[PDB]
Amino acid sequence: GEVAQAVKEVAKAVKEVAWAVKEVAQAVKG
Amino acid sequence: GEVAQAVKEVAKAVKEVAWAVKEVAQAVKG
Amino acid sequence: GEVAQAVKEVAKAVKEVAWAVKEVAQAVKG
Amino acid sequence: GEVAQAVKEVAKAVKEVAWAVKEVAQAVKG
Amino acid sequence: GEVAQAVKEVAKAVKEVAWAVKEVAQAVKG
Amino acid sequence: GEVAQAVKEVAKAVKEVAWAVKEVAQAVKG
Repeated sequence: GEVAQAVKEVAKAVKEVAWAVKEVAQAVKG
Repeated sequence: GEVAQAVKEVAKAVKEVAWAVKEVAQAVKG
Repeated sequence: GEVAQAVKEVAKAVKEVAWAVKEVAQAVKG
Repeated sequence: GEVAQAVKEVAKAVKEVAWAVKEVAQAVKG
Repeated sequence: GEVAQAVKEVAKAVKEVAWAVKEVAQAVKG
Repeated sequence: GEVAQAVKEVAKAVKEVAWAVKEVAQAVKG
């Protein structure tokens, strides 16, 4: 359980990277 | 099982990063 | 415990990637 | 075994990110 | 212990990605 | 052991991402 919860924290952080990359794409378009 | 399922959630989030990066490439080309 | 703590260190490093990507977006906009 | 196989799926997804970043580099150069 | 040490190697590699992204930001600004 | 070896494969792939990001920085400079 404790290991699985820490791994889920990694998944959440990776999703934050994906959103930041989408921000870059929008800045390039603009 | 519980840990393996959480690791698979990380793999899915990483694929979302890959798609966001492809969106940057398309914005550069456009 | 020790494995979970190492995984949390990965999560923190991933958040640092997200902030660096945000800096790229601001540089492109500027 | 099952945890190791899930971790290998993460490794493959990370390689797909690397290729997408290479596409950005080619788009910038072009 | 062996698994925790390998996870710490991932954290170090992620920090190397963060620095490479900062180099992109500097190149854009320059 | 088997889990640790799979985690080391992830670290190697993350380093490949860092190198690809450096390629982007060089393309921007050029």
